Amino acid sequence: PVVPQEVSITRMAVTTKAEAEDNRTMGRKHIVPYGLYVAHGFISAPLAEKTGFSDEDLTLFWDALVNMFEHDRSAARGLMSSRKLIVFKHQNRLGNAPAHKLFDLVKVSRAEGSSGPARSFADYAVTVGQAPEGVEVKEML
Amino acid sequence: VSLDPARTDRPYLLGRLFAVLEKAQEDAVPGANATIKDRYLASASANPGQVFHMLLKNASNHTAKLRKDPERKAIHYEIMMQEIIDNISDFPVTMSSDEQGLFMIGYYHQRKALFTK
Amino acid sequence: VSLDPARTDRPYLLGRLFAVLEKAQEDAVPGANATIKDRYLASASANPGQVFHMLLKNASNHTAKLRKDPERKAIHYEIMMQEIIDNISDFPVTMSSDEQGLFMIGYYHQRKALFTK
RNA sequence: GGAUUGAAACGCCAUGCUCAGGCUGGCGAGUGGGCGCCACUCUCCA
Repeated sequence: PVVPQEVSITRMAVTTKAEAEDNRTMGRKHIVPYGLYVAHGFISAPLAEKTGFSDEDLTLFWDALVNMFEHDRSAARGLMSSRKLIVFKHQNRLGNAPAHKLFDLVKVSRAEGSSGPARSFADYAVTVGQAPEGVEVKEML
Repeated sequence: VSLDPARTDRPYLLGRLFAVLEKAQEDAVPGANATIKDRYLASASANPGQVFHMLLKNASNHTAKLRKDPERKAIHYEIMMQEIIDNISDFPVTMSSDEQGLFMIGYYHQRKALFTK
Repeated sequence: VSLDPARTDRPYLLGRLFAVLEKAQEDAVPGANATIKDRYLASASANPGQVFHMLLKNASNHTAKLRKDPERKAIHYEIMMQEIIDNISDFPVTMSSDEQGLFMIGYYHQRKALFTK
């Protein structure tokens, strides 16, 4: 669970003809102290055959995933970064196992030093199991 | 007011608490942007156990702000806070869609009662 | 639903202890602008071990002071401290948010009791 | 143990709500204010 927070802002000046006539204006911001996120994705070959999505495009996609956040800095954005990436590759045009079984091999839990509120990646432990014979696991990406 | 001061239903109590908090805050800081309701209504319902303890911090600060002044209502609120909370054994983790509805009811009844002279 | 002398949950005990330190201080020094509550409520709930250690120094000093004068309360308070501090094994460095909620209940519960009489 | 304008009488077979899209760009809670004036532990017994 996450607990959103809100803060207040002053202002030098006035945009409009505010002739009522210090600190002249309020403002708000919304933030998250800390949080860790997960996502899932798929790729299908039969559809790819219909458009031509090829290998070089796949490599460019991997690179985009690795380096997504670096060019995104903004006022409100805060600090964000990516941590892990695991890829499962079946050995034929139609997979060799159900998807849900694969996603279950990845597990996330608290480190030993739980210490109440989490505030860093260090607070967590990540582990990956071993895949069936027909699936190839590469995680070093 | 239709408020029943002896219901003792946990969500009802919670809603009353909420309303009183709101009123206190309102009194503390005239000319505010918005209400407590606006900011934290959702969250409260979602996760009562995580937010109430933060709300009670600000409550204290508001009360402090107030009491120093001749408008020593704010002592009267604190007594209500005492009474309400008294009846509660622990905060819930989660609330059903049903008690969420109940929660609302309590809020409203208390709200009108406060606004009475 | 009211004060339970047998709850024996650490954050409940810490709340009780806080409440009674407040009460003892009150009697110690009349006329103060601000109470220890106003000063330290937030901090105490966030960093138990940090502050609690600190407060007891002053409390010691005070009870030292107060034995000269014939007036007593404070021996009942010194016994109440000594019960709660014997039930508490140790002071956490910090508490989970959900636990900081339970700390508020132990405080309110205890206060009401002391509010009487 | 001939006859209720009666004796018998299916509404039935089957059909995706579908393809996809950022809530975004950014703003000081800040200028300064004495806890002060004065008060006996003091009067006995080898």
